[PDB]
Formats: sequence, structure tokens, C-alpha cells
Amino acid sequence: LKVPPHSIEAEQSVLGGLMLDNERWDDVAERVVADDFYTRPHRHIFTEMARLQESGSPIDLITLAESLERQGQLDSVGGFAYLAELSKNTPSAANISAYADIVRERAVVREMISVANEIAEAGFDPQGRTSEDLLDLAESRVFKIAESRANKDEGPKNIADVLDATVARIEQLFQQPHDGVTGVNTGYDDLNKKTAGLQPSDLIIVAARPSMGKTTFAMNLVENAAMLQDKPVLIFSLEMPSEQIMMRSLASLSRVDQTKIRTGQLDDEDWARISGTMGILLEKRNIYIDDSSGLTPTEVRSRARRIAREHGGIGLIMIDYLQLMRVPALSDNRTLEIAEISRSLKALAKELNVPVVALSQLNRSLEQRADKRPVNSDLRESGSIEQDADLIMFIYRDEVYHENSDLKGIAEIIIGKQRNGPIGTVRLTFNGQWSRFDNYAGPQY
Amino acid sequence: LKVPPHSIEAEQSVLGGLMLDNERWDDVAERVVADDFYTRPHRHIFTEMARLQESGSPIDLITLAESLERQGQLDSVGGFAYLAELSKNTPSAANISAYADIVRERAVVREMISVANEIAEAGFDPQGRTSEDLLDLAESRVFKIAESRANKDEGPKNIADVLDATVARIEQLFQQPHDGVTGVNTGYDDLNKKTAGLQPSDLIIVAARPSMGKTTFAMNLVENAAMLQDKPVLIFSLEMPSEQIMMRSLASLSRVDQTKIRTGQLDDEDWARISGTMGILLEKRNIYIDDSSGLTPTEVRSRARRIAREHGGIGLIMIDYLQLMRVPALSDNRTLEIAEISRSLKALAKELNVPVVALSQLNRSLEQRADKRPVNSDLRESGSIEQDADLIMFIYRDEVYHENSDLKGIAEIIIGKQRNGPIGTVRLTFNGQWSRFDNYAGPQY
Amino acid sequence: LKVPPHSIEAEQSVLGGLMLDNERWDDVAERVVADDFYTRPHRHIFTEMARLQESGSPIDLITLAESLERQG
Amino acid sequence: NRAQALAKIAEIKAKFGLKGAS
Ligand SMILES: Nc1ncnc2c1ncn2[C@@H]1O[C@H](COP(=O)(O)OP(=O)(O)O)[C@@H](O)[C@H]1O
Ligand SMILES: Nc1ncnc2c1ncn2[C@@H]1O[C@H](COP(=O)(O)OP(=O)(O)O)[C@@H](O)[C@H]1O
Ligand SMILES: [Mg+2]
Ligand SMILES: [Mg+2]
Repeated sequence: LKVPPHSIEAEQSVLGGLMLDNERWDDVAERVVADDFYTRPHRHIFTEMARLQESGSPIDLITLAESLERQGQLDSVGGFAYLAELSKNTPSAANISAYADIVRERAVVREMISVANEIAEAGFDPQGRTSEDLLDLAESRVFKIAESRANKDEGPKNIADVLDATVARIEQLFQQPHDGVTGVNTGYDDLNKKTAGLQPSDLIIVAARPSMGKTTFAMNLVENAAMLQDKPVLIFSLEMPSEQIMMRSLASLSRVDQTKIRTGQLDDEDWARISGTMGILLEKRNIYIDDSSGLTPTEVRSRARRIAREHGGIGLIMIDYLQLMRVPALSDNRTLEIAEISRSLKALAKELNVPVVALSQLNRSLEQRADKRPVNSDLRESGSIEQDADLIMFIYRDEVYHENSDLKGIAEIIIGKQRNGPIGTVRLTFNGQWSRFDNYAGPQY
Repeated sequence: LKVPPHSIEAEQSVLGGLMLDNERWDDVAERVVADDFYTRPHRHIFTEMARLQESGSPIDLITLAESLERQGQLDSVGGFAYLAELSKNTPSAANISAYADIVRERAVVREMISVANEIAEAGFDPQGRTSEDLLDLAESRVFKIAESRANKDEGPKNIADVLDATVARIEQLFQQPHDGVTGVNTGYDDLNKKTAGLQPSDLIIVAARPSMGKTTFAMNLVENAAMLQDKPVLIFSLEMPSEQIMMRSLASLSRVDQTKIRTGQLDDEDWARISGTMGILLEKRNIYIDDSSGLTPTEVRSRARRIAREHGGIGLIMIDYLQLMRVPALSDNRTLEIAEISRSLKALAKELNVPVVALSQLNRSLEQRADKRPVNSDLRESGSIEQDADLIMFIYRDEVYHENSDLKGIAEIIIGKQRNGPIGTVRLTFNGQWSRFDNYAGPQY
Repeated sequence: LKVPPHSIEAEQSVLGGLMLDNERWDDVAERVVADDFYTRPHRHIFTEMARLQESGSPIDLITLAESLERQG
Repeated sequence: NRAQALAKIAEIKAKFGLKGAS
């Protein structure tokens, strides 16, 4: 008979300490939950004490036992005699925090054992499930426990320590120049100055109307990151096959007309440039492309983890685009699906400590305004994305709407939400002949 | 009893089929490894066969038996009796690859079960390990199972593989001269230049107001594809019965006046032309028409798959029109229905690697604007169509709205969204007398 | 008796022919559905065969029996 | 200049920064 690891002594000590000391409840409150107790009477006692504490009522022996008696739940717990025994047995000079931590650890271990048993039972009786589904199920089961225990890292911090850390960070940024770049280099001077690079562990959202160069801009960023670093760069393309992406990349890097490449009308110099580009790419060998359709966040996260494990770090992750992703459990409501996607992306960004650039799209309502430049509210149906995003960039091109625009070949990257810097608009040159973005050499305002 | 997942018959089939046919070894070797087999004798047999294959020797019954006998391991395998049993029961009608994949699947499930049991055992016996260590151990165990697995077809390939695929595609496109046409030939020079043909795995939308010639243009494209190819061309006519479609097709191909055909007032030359057209069609025999109504995307996909299976592929799929399709589960909301239809059509186009041309309709408000040439925003209530379609063409005839038009007989195909190329207008000549579109011979700007 | 009109021989013949000749599935798929079979085992076999056929796999004897075993 | 800026940085680190610091 397997014996699950349960510490009845720790739970009894916690209960006795709470009865004999009501000031420590908060310390217990941040270490254990009601479901963490093995026996049903202990869970019921904790729930009643939580209700009393939230109502302002004392949690002494008489009031707790009486409250259980009034609701008729005293008999299930064990009685006033049992409550008095629990109160009296526990010595006053006890550290409730240690016992609470032991109880907290035991619940995690019990959940792990339950998940292992579920996986084994599912394997023995597949009920038509595939091996891939079982592997995904096991990964999800383990990651659920990991996140269940990955919530203690968030809480209040000391004011003086925060101030000292902020001062140290300011000094360090002014100490190590890097010419204004602290994160992953974007390959553009003005964007680097306004962003200090692409900060690791931050979610980046790129949004625009159709035909604005969103995929083009993302690919230019990816190529710049690959050429200016050594860590691998991963691309998730749910909308294009990898061959078209590579053709676009060849047009951008070799500065050859995309139509010529697509139709094959290339001369000797174009072939030489393409050979040079291929040689550089094969010498570097740090770009990975995944053109699978109907991607799920689990597959994206698993592939990112595998790349980081294989190569010891990821320079940048790119997803195009998140409106094509699916969560099967929440297909009924799109807003819940989007929230789950955003949460999973943020968790992946935190876990791998990498910059993640996810592309998004805007509704037609933006085009109902006289000024079509995007704003934050144009992220309707994706509020969780706007909240969880650490950087938000919108792409705008005036020449798209106006033929006679004076800004032909000029694109605007608008920072609608920046976590660690200022917002503003950056103008760049758009060479659609080469399918590329470049630094703007004209006057800046 | 919790017997581990295994299939002795599949292993026996694999070994016997390898004994009877040695040219299949590669297909077995690419799908199974010696550790995937459950019983020790099967692993030993596969190892000996691998060694024989490596040495350059045949792996038939006698060679394998002699090689085993020389090493004294013939009894461990089971004997020449067991080897002959494997030779006898396995037929020569063997799909060894399917059994190898199945064996692979069983091994994966079994290893998952073993890892789950190990994780549970570790959880029940901490041996002084923290819960963090146990969770790390569980993650490591599941990760080793999932680490790269065997899904190289649906995973992020290396930069080398993607670049090689792109270069091979470039060479294939540059190999056969078609004068800039890579997809299905549309039959019109300017449209071929602007679109490079109808690309496989792409979603193509043709839109116009009523009586603009959507059905006419679609049938003209079908006729051109049938005349300029060899693969079957399938039509899903949810609007008209097939008899009327064939009457229109005869009017288009024979250049005979539609009214004369409809009223039966033809002459000898018209009858001769019709006979010639019928002879050409019966010599070709690659056009299939389905004039059912209220088709769901599932039925369309099933019928297209059946046609491709029976006649070795498809060359074009045509749907007229998507407003007549039905999704019973989503009949309450039209937007969700249109989104599902567009997603299913895109999936079908990508799966069968054929161009799919689907006709759509526009809102009435377009007729209230000063200029009635369609734009993307005119696809109101069908934003998912604009989002998912690879190519969008609008048919505009000026004479429909203006009686005093100077462009009588001239129609415009406006590329509202071209995913892999430029956009603009292509002019064609509209002969409503013969129900046909032709190349525009007038001056071009 | 008030016998329920059915014929086991035709169903068994269809299943045997499908096992032996996998190319005939279509000629059977346009004339009968899974729910058209009278006994539960035959309906279950036909459903599994439809799943294998539309997943791209052969429908021979060993693969079909093994696949049914995997789902219990 | 830069040297004076770094010197003042170190001075402030000594004056207020403690325990963790940088
Ligand atoms: N008998 C006819 N003679 C000449 N033109 C015709 C005839 N019938 C239809 N047309 C032309 O065909 C065009 C489109 O018709 P049709 O394709 O049937 O409708 P839709 O374009 O909505 O599918 C109309 O603009 C009309 O001018
Ligand atoms: N062959 C081409 N010639 C000129 N411009 C092109 C060509 N192909 C694509 N483009 C431009 O690239 C831009 C971005 O296209 P695309 O990436 O498909 O849309 P999105 O940026 O919304 O994903 C479009 O505005 C289009 O004008
Ligand atoms: Mg795109
Ligand atoms: Mg019509």
C-alpha cells in the first residue's frame, strides 16, 4: 500500500498556532491553501477560519468550534473535544511558517504523483488517443504543477531596496554604453535609441492593417538579429511556407528585386549576390524556420524549449501571426482563447528569457476614422495582449492610403506601449523593390 | 493485469516481410530501431539483419539463418523453426512501413508509461530531495521522451534544409519555360504576368456585384484550365444546374450566340462547331461538374479528395458561390460561418496542392458610393475572407452602371490583394453575345 | 418470429472483400454507411476501417485488429 | 565628464548602496 507523503503534525501545529496566535494568520495565508490539507476535517477547519478572518471575527477555539456547530459541520470535523485537543497539544513557541511550508510542499508532491498515475492509466487504456496527444498531455500536466508552484515569485518589495536597485541599474546603464543598446539589437539606429534594443523576457507585439509590411518588417528584424548576434533565431510562420520566406529574405539581403527572383529573371551579378548571401547564411547557421499551419501554444513553447536546450540560448523568437493560433479547449469564445494565448506567450518569454515578437492584426474599424494611425484601443478583442505586452509597435504607411503622399517609401513605427522607455513615432525608409526597411536619412521631427 | 502496450503480430509481420522482400529494408530501417521491439529475440533478429545489411549480404532466410548459426545465437532467436514461421505467415502483400510505424507508436506509449511510473516512484520516495528536485526530474524524464521525437516533417527545419528546398524550387521553376507562368494558366497574358498563374495551395476569391460576370469568368477560367492542362478540373456549382453550365460552356467555347443556343435557333455551321467542341471535350475528358446545392465544406473536401484519388490529382477547383454553402453548426452567426468556410477552403487548397477559386458577393452599400469599383472594405461581414485569401480579384463592368460608357464590352479585373506580387487593374474584352472574356487588344497605358 | 430483417452473409462478405481488396472502399462507401450495419461488431469494424482509410493507412487484417486492440 | 560621472556614481553607491547594490 503506497503511502502519500502527508504531514499531519505540521497541519495540527499550524492550526494550534493560529488558535493561540491570530497575528500570524497572514504568514500561514501566503504559504498554504485550503486544498493543501489531506484530511477533509482539516480543509473544512481552514475554510471556516478563512471565512472568520475575512469577516473580522476572532479565530479562538470557542468561536471556531461554535461556528462549526452552528452550521452543523462540527460533527464532520471531529467535535469540540477534538478542536480543544488540537489547540492544547500544540505548544505556543512554534514556528508556523516551517510547518506551513512542509504542507505546501506535500501538496505539490501529491499532485505530481496524481499526474503520474493519470498518465500511466491513460497509456494503458488509450481510448483512441494518439501518442502525440499523450505526450502533449504529459507536458501540459507537468507544466500545470510547475506554474502552480511558480506564483510565489510575485509580491510586494521593500521601498529602499527597490530604490537602491533602480539607482544601481541607472548607473550601470550609464556605465556600459553599448551606444544606447541594452537588449537585442534591432539593426536600426533610431529604434535602438528609442528602445535600447529588444529586451529579453519581454513580449513584443507588432500590429498593423493588411499590406503594411508587417511580415516584411518582422523579417527585417529577424535578419538583423541573426546578422548581429550568435544565438539562434527561431521563426514561427503560420501563414506562409518557408520557401516564400526564404525568397523574401534573399530579396532583402541581396538587394535584388523580388519580382525578378520570383520569376527567375536574374543576371550574373544577381546570382553572385545570391550565392554570397547563401554562403553567409551557411557560415552562420543560426536561423530556424517552422511553417506549420494551425500551431498551438504548446507546440510553439516545446519547439522553443528544444532549440534553447540544443543551442544554449535563443536570440529572438518570432510568431506570425497570433490570430491564426488555436486553443482547442476554448474554441467557443475567441476572447478567452486570446487571453490563454497571451498568458502562454508571456510564460514562455519569462521561462526562456528571450525576446518574443508576436504579430497581430487590427479590425476594419480603424479605417472608419479620418486619421487611420493606430491607437491602443484598436486592440479590441485582445485586451489581455495589450496588458501582458511589454512592447507594442504599430506599423503605418501613408502611401498605402494616399497615392499623392509626400512620404512615399516612408513607414512609421509607432510605440503604443513601452514598458521601459518612452513612446513615439519612428520614421524609416521602405524599399518595397528589395522588400526591406532601412534607416531614414531625411529630416526627423 | 497492466500488460505493457505491445503487438507481437506487427513485429512478426515486419520480420517476415523483411525476410521475403529485402528491398524494403530501408523503409523498415527509417521507421523502427532495434530498441523499439519488445521481445528480446526480435531485437536480436533486427540487430543481426542490420549487421548483414551493413556487410553487404542479402538478408533472406538462409543467409540470416547461416549467419546466426555461425555465432551460436540461433537458439536465442527461437530457431530455424521460428524463422520459418516468420517467413511463412507473412504474406507478400505486405505494407511493412505501416507495421513499422505502428511498432514505433507502441514503443513511444510504453516508454511514456515507464517514465510516468518512475516519476511516481521518485515522488513516493524523496530520499532527501526537495520538491523542486522532483519536479526537475519529472520535467527531464518527460523531455527526454519528447526530445525531438520523430516529427521532422512538422518541426522547425535547419536553415540549410529550408535554403536547399528554396533553391530546388527556384531551379524547378526555372527549368520548364512557360514565360513567367508557374501555376495554372489563366489564359490571359496580362493576368498571367500580374499573378504568375494560379498558385497551388492558395485561396483565390473572385468578387463582384450581381450580373457582373462572376460565373462567366469562373467558367472561362475552368475552360482555359481544361484546355491547357491534363489533370481533371472540378466544379462545385451551387447556383446553376449542370445542364445550364454546359450550355454556357458551349456558348463560350464555340463562340455561338447564347440566345440562339437557348432558343434552339441554330444553323449547320453552329451544329458543326458544337460537334467539334463535343469531340474535343470527349477526347480530353477532364472536366467534372457537381451542381448540388447547400454543400458543407466537409462534403466539398470529401468529393475533391475522392476525385483526386480516382483520377490521379486535380488541376483546379471552382466554387460558385460561397454564400450558398452551409455550416449547420454555425447557422446562427454568419460571420463565424464565413470564417469556418474560408478556413476549410484554405486547408483544402493547401492539402490537395491545387488552386481553389471561390466566388463571393458584396454588400449593397457599394452601389451608393460615388465610385463603384470594389475595394477590400466592400467585403463587409466577411473580414475572414479578406484575411485568409491569398488572391482577391474584383470584376468590374462600367457599362452595367453607365449606359453612356466608353468602355462597352470592356471589363476590369482589379487585384485587391496579391500576396506574392504587385496589384493593379487588367483590362479584358467582354463578349456577352458568346458569353466569353478575351484578351484586350486595345491600346494599353 | 417477428424477425428483424438483416443478412449477416452480405456484411461478412463486404468486410472480407475490403480486407482483401483495399481499392474497393469507395465502391462500398457510396452504397452504405456505418449506421446501416445491423450488429454492433460490424458497425464498430466499419467505423474503424473508415478511420484508417481516411487517415491514409492500409486496412489489412493485422493492422485493423491491432488498431482495434489499441483502443481497447 | 565621464570620469567625474563614474566617480559620483561610485560615491553614491558607497553612500546609499548596501547589501545587494550591483
Ligand atoms: N443571354 C445573354 N446575352 C448576353 N449577355 C448575357 C446573357 N445572359 C447573361 N448575360 C450577361 O452575363 C452577366 C453575368 O451573368 P451571370 O454570370 O449569370 O450572373 P453572375 O455574374 O451574378 O453569376 C450579366 O452582366 C449579363 O450582361
Ligand atoms: N512583388 C512585390 N512588389 C512590390 N511590393 C510588394 C510585393 N510583394 C509584396 N509587396 C508589399 O509587401 C507589403 C506587405 O505584404 P504582406 O506581408 O503580404 O502583408 P502583411 O504585411 O500585412 O503581412 C504589401 O504592402 C505589399 O505592397
Ligand atoms: Mg501575412
Ligand atoms: Mg451567377
